Amino acid sequence: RFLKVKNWETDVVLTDTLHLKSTLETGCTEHICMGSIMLPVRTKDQLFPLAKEFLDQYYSSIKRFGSKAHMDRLEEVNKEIESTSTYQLKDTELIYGAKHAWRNASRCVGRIQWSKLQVFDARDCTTAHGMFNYICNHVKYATNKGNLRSAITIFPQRTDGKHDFRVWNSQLIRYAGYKQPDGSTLGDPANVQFTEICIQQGWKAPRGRFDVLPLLLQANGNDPELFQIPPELVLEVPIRHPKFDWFKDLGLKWYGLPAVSNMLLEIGGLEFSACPFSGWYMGTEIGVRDYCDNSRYNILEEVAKKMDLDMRKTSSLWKDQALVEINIAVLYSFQSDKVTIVDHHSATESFIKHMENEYRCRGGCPADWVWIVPPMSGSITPVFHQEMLNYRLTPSFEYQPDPWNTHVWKG
Amino acid sequence: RFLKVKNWETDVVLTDTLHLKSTLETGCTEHICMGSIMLPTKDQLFPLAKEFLDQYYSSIKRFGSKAHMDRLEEVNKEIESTSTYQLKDTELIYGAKHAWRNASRCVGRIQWSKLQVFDARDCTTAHGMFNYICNHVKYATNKGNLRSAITIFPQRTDGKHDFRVWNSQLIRYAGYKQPDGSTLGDPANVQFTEICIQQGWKAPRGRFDVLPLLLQANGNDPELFQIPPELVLEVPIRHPKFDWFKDLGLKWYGLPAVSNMLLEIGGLEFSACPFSGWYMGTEIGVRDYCDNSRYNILEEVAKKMDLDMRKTSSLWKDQALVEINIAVLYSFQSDKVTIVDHHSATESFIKHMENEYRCRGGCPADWVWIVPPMSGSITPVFHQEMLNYRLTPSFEYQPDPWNTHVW
Ligand code: HEM
Ligand code: HEM
Ligand SMILES: c1cncc(CCCNCCc2ccnc(-n3ccnc3)n2)c1
Ligand SMILES: c1cncc(CCCNCCc2ccnc(-n3ccnc3)n2)c1
Ligand SMILES: C[C@H](O)[C@H](O)[C@H]1CNc2nc(N)[nH]c(=O)c2N1
Ligand SMILES: C[C@H](O)[C@H](O)[C@H]1CNc2nc(N)[nH]c(=O)c2N1
Ligand SMILES: [Zn+2]
Repeated sequence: RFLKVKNWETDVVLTDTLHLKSTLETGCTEHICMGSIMLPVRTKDQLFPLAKEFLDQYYSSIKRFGSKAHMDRLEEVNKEIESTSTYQLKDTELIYGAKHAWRNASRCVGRIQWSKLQVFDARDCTTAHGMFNYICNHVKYATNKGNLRSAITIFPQRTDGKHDFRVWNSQLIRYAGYKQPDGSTLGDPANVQFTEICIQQGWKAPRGRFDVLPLLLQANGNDPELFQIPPELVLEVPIRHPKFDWFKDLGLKWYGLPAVSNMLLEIGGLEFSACPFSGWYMGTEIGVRDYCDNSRYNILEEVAKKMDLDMRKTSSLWKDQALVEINIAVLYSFQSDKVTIVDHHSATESFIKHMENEYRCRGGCPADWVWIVPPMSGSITPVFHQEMLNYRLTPSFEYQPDPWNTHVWKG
Repeated sequence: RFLKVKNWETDVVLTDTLHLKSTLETGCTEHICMGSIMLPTKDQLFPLAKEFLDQYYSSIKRFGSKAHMDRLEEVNKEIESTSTYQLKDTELIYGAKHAWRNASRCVGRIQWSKLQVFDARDCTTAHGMFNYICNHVKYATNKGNLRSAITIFPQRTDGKHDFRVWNSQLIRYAGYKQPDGSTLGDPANVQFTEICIQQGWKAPRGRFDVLPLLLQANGNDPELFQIPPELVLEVPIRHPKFDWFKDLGLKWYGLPAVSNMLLEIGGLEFSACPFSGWYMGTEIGVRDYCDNSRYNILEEVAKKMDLDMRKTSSLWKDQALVEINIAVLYSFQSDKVTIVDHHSATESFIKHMENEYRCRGGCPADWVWIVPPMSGSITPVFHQEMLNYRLTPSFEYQPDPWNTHVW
């Protein structure tokens, strides 16, 4: 079966054969589409086919499919599975695996960079302090004084599901959120529940608007422990505007390193529940969602007042007007401080090219339109006009429950 | 099987049961989602009629009544006899209002029950069609106080006698390809503008020429008619800040009227069913004006605002886009022509969703189309999970007439 997708701005039509290799399910059926839905222990029984499928891919990519090296490896893994009920990836397979999980992440607009990924192997890690050290080295490496480099650190895989390694933070670097008695919120409202856990676990919160959260790290299924990332490793950027000099007085800043720490990496049926990764920001992640979402810092009003916009009628488009200036401020500040950042035009144009390339060389590129299209100025970026097919390939990054809902506390 | 939708801005959860009535197919599978793809006999007929009549009678609280049973019989008899059947006016109105109600891509459905339905099933000729459309235009425009309407021409018989309006909208500007290589007017209409000429139109080769109507009746060859100018309400576009804006020469029309869709009610097919509402500002300002394959005016407006167009990172496209849309809304409001902004419209849709979940058990919605083409995440619908599925009665796409017409 072949499937065609069309760009309605250019008439470019592409054909997808890659989707045939999709094993996992979408959430959709023939009768219902769940394309806008946010969220729609393993036996030796099912593991070897998963291993084999992965190893077949890997050996295909290195042009050694069917080789003695390939056959010996399948044999080796098989034996290790029945002998030990799991198996260990080689370094080469781990690296390939991580790169491909990124490559397959249909919700990531940054995938043109997929092949340049620094993979840190932390599978020898045994304790939380061990985890802290690895994470520090990641932040410092990835930050690179503002010249950001993509990186992932991979802690040991799941065994019985009772010995999981987990980073409890959703991102390595994030600001604290504090619910006040008057019901208002100080800092980032998205982080209120997690900030509370930290305080309870002993964190002394400065109780400000931009407090870098501590790391809460769980190793080997034990209770998580707290660590403060050395401030000198946390690159931040004060936000100012190129024309509005009152903008700096809003007291806004953000961190330079966007690093996701709550996902699960699946490779060959192995489950890596602690696999923090980082790239660099598309400006709208900060300027639109982080600053302007009603349920985040929500600075649209304050910025609008200061701009002297007509805020009496929505049809003045005061919100839209302020939104643009804020996103200009973000891009300006980051570029001025020589911290890597990409605007949503540059990023989406690059993704289209990436995508077209992926159709030629690979037969497809799974992509989630709902997430690929930027949260402002959608139709004046080329991805809006691009039909996309969403499906799930492995290796992949998956969601997993927040560990505070699942953890069995030792005490 | 009982699905939940979450709003991630408000944490509100609604439960969807209505999807368990969906009959038609989505294009998606369990292996692959096609949510962003634009276009994914007597024995056939009676169950279709039955499903419809059942819901119609259920809606009027006479489910399983004698009237219900009788009608069911009567229609069954007619189909068995004539191979087709005819709707009672009451059914027709219901069907059309419900086609709208079920239109998953339409943000304006809170209005769904206030739809003027014009029964034009007695129409026989293209002139007759022209008369009905002018009447529709005048009624719906209403000197700028727009009112929703649909006019419904006779249903398909044997597909040889289809009524079709060839235009995609009752009111659109012409598009001409130049020796220059560039395009004058509306590029989306370049081809249609051609078939107008090839069939007889005397194009004034302007930038904003209201296209003629190309009406096909009873499967016959289609004919041209010029809508009376005084019935086409237009709005000159000015900005409440930039005096230079007027000098761009921009205007748009007030009446947004889709004419190329197929209305399906109880198995019957209405291939000519033009309908109209009123514009959401972004349809004109973002899409019509700023799409590359449309009027593509961003570069010009940017130059006029004197922005640094050297780097994409200055967000000059974004800055211009907002101003343009401010202008669009300003102009319509100034001339008292109904228009709604993306904020109010989406706010209203969220409300309509809450009502539809509460009074009907769901509301099919296509997030890809409901979220506006600008400022997406600062409208509430961005943060709203939506389930998409096809209920009937429905509006469906259908092939462009020139690719099907037996000349
Ligand atoms: C290098 C620059 C990168 C850019 C500009 C970029 C861009 C983005 C953006 C804008 C999102 C949407 C985030 C959201 O709205 O929640 C995203 C999501 C995602 N990215 Fe990237 N990305 C980059 C690097 C990476 C890397 C290095 C990885 C993994 C190795 C990755 C994997 C993912 C995944 C798995 C998601 C989905 C996360 C979720 O579902 O919550 N990206 N990316
Ligand atoms: C009265 C106020 C109305 C508003 C504000 C409104 C809004 C919209 C918008 C913004 C779209 C997207 C169109 C596009 O991007 O191409 C749309 C599409 C649509 N609307 Fe409405 N609409 C209104 C009235 C109506 C009426 C009266 C009907 C039918 C009786 C209707 C049925 C539809 C359908 C079927 C579509 C999808 C058209 C397509 O797929 O090309 N709408 N509407
Ligand atoms: C559900 C509901 N409401 C909100 C959410 C947030 C999803 C988080 N997506 C990841 C966002 C993020 C942050 C930092 N970096 C990156 N990142 C890094 C590389 N690629 C993406 N992504 C989920
Ligand atoms: C599929 C594939 N390639 C291109 C298209 C264009 C879709 C046009 N949709 C209708 C746009 C429109 C115009 C005027 N009025 C209205 N309208 C009126 C009431 N509701 C919507 N919609 C569809
Ligand atoms: C309900 C809807 O799917 C949800 O708000 C999505 C929409 N698109 C998104 N797109 C990105 N990039 N990130 C997001 O968090 C979301 N949220
Ligand atoms: C490929 C994609 O489906 C296409 O660009 C869609 C996106 N969303 C849309 N949304 C609306 N309201 N109207 C459109 O024409 C489109 N086009
Ligand atoms: Zn789908």
